[PDB]
Amino acid sequence: MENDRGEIVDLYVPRKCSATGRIIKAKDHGSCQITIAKVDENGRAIQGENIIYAFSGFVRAMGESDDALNRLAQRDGLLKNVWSAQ
Amino acid sequence: EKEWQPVTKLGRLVKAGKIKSMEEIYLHSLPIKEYQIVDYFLPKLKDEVMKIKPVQKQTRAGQRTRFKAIVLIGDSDGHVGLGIKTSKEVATAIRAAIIIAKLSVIPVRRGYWGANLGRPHSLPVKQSGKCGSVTVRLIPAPRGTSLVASPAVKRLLQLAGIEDAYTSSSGSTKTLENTLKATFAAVANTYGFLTPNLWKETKLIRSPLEEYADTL
Amino acid sequence: EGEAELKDEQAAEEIAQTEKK
Amino acid sequence: VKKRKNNGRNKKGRGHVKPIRCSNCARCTPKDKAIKRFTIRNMVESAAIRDISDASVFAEYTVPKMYLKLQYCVSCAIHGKIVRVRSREGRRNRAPPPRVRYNK
Amino acid sequence: VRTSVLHDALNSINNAEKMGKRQVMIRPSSKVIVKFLQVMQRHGYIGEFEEVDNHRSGKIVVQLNGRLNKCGVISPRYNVRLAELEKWVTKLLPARQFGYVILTTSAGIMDHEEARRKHVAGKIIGFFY
Amino acid sequence: PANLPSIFNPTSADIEQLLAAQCHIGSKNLNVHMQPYVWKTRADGVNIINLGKTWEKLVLAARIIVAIDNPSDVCVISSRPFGQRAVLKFAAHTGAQAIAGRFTPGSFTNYITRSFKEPRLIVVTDPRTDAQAIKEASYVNIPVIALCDTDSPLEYVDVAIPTNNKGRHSVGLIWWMLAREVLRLRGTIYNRETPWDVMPDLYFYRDP
Amino acid sequence: RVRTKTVKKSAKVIIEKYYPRLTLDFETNKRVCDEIAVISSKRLRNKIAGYTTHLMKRIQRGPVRGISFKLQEEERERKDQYVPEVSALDFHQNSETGMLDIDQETKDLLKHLGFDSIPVNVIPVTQS
RNA sequence: AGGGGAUCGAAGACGAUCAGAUACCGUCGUAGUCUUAACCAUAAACUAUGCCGAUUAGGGAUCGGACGGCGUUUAUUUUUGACCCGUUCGGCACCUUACGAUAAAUCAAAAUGUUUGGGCUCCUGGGGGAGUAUGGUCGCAAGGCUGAAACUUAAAGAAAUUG
Ligand SMILES: [Mg+2]
Ligand SMILES: [Mg+2]
Ligand SMILES: [Mg+2]
Ligand SMILES: [Mg+2]
Ligand SMILES: [Mg+2]
Ligand SMILES: [Mg+2]
Ligand SMILES: [Mg+2]
Ligand SMILES: [Mg+2]
Ligand SMILES: [Mg+2]
Ligand SMILES: [Mg+2]
Ligand SMILES: [Mg+2]
Ligand SMILES: [Mg+2]
Ligand SMILES: [Zn+2]
Repeated sequence: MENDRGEIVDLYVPRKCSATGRIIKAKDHGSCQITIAKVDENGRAIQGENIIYAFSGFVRAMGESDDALNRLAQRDGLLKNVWSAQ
Repeated sequence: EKEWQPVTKLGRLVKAGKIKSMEEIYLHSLPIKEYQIVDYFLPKLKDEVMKIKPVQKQTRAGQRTRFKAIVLIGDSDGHVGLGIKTSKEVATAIRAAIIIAKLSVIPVRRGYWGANLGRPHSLPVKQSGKCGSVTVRLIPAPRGTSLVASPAVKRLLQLAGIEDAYTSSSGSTKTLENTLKATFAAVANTYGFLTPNLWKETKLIRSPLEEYADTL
Repeated sequence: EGEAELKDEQAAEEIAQTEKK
Repeated sequence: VKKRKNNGRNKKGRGHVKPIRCSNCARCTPKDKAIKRFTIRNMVESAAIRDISDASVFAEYTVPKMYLKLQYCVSCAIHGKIVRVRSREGRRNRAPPPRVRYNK
Repeated sequence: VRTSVLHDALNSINNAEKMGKRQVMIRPSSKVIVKFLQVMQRHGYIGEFEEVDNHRSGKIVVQLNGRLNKCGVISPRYNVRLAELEKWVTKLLPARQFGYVILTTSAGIMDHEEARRKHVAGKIIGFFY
Repeated sequence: PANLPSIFNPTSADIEQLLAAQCHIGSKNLNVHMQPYVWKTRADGVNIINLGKTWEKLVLAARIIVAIDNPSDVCVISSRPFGQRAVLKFAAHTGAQAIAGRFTPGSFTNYITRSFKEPRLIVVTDPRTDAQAIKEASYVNIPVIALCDTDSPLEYVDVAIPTNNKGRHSVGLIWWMLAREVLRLRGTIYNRETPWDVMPDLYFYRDP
Repeated sequence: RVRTKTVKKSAKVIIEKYYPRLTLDFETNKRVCDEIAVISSKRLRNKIAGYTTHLMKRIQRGPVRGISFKLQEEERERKDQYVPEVSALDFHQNSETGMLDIDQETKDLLKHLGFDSIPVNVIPVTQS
């Protein structure tokens, strides 16, 4: 982002891919958002708090996004012993 | 002519005024398929036709003529787009071409040359694009100089809001239609370059489509 | 013919508009 | 332009191959380029099979077979209607045709 | 035969980053290579790197974190005075605000901006931005 | 266990259900991307999938399902005959639209067709036989969850459920368990231990 | 002698809207169609009655794809709740000896997950 | 220059076809087609794609060597040989795909190039005149290598589309 005197001058600030870090351009169809619910102690789903991930079309097209999602879920404590390095 | 009937969820949301401005649509990268969206947010979009060219096709009697039109739109302050359409009669071609031009409006990123003094005037980086044997490159330039470019692409840069730049072309630039599409791709890639000032992580928020409830 | 239609339409802003004499 | 990726020859890894004589016009073509057909048929036609059977002196008899391997140049190939022109996409299909096993 | 291990290393890094990997392997390792990596690290363009030590030459495994656009090498090592060093930054850098050109001088190899601060010149070996 | 309690471990009865439908049998072909979901390959035989990873991936898919505000935005697709009844019953029990049989290409892109939909999520039985649905999904930014066997394309598929994907019982059982999880995570079932009153064989296929 | 789309569409819509009042007899359908429809031609009315009476001859003997009438749909969703009393997957009743058969590395998989109490018998499989 | 000379067959001589047919078709037929001792050095000599080195995606075949394994077959029989399953090195190739490249046909290289530098050698600059004239050089000769100018022209040419 650019600045002149401490005030924002950019028209807008784009987001970044979680899997690879590339910026998702505008009009880049094929980039999706994944929303994960949050569960309580007795198993019910509390409404309105969720965890958001974004994947770009470039990373989606070759097809490893399923494994990237496994990596992120395991990092954030959503899954158990599903991803590992050989 | 008269008031329009929404067909998509986005159209209903705009009709109810549930979305603020175009930048969140750009942020979430949502497709646009309806030209009343752009002109509801952006009045005073100027349009200007380049030329009209006949196209032939052989038939028993002779040759069948169609007309192809080149149309671009822009607001001179960071929005620009173009459309291409051919039809059996010229007049239909101009009105239909304007629709695609409105549908293809994209935002541009404008940066600084050297020191910053408000109101960015030039490209942030040097960018170039190629479309079938035509390559056009844009280079940031110091404040004060005018646009150094061909008359055809000078209009596109004028309507895109860019104030200072250097231009260079390669390949067979004789195809005016292809040249404009190559310049449009180069300008389209301005937001695609990752400058060091964008390294800060951002927070992801839910899209308006997901968190709003549409009307029946 | 294409040139004829562009002047004839008189509903669009062309790049260059001739001024009669 | 290449009409075929293999140059219509099936020869990669060597420089030369001895030619053969066409079985119809006696032309010379490389062996790997020629079209080869192997044919197995009976000595006598199916209507005559019985006539040989009851004219034999060996009680039950089994007529012998006849085996030939003909090979043609491409010029004689599509004039004898052994093979025919295919479409652009259908050219790159080297599976043998499925012979009819029901015959309506 | 192998004529530039530096070129091999930067080419492998550029290919893996452009294709989105996170780890890279470099077969030959040298002192100039490691000194280049430290310059990249001091600006944050890469992460950890490891040099396994077999007795032949050693190897390198670099950890990538995106954020890197391209890193190339100039094969003929030209001689550049201090006065014309701005020609190169005008030539092969997208903008003056960011980007670095790597030089070799009598005070070790270093980037062009603090090398200008040190008021020293030498030979050019590569660049990255 | 930052974001999951210990009550979500699969019960013995569930694993029983899994191993009773022969859902752990794969094809000769082994995709490279499905290597993590492989226990061992049988000596002189097929690969074997790890059901333990199936349990969490199924729960994660249900957690994806619940995030949609109104159930009518979820769409479920099936083309092969073996999944028509199970998909329709899933649509009836939960809230979701179902597309069974022909897909009528252009459904997600053309706004004048009768079968015009604006879904927020797509669930697919088989990527290979439903490639057209995924291809058109790639144009307008909708995530897809799909059932996959040992050999299967992973093009544009964010979530994959390892399963037989070709058995008669396996497809129905997986669709039934997924529906059960969706209702369990909502307030419909009201309790984890209490059993559901619908019989698993309801999500099956009948010849006539 | 092939019938055009206008008759095809009119015959399908009449059959699905009004199934039971008309039968396989052509004479009855001749008077049924013109009373409940506005048709400008006598021969065209004959065209519709003649083809429409053909459909019920083959519907009477087995259903035909592409045609659905009020009686026909209701049969489907009454029949689709069929469900047995013992599950086909369930084997405690279906198999006389409750214990079932698996292969070796499947038993090893059970060992890994901890569900050892399942009663199964392991048999090796190999041909080579 | 010697030997050999079955079969085909430049040149040649006849028979037909044709308005003509020094050709296509048919019967003969010399040099040649083979070999020994010496010259000649050109081919659509083609993958029309120079040589060395690094990286980049999935698959299944297959030739040579090595390593592991459950079995079958078989012999003065075991270890070896044959068949089967999996891994690896080095080759002649093939199928799908495009994140990539090109004007396109198409390409795992024709990729890592307007964000342009790993090392080395050769060749081309609109079409004709022209691979011609002349000089030099090699060869018994046929010919090879090197190689212009005067003059003339606004188009030749490549890939693909509808007829
Ligand atoms: Mg060889
Ligand atoms: Mg040759
Ligand atoms: Mg003599
Ligand atoms: Mg002699
Ligand atoms: Mg002759
Ligand atoms: Mg003769
Ligand atoms: Mg030559
Ligand atoms: Mg050559
Ligand atoms: Mg060569
Ligand atoms: Mg062995
Ligand atoms: Mg031409
Ligand atoms: Mg041509
Ligand atoms: Zn022939």
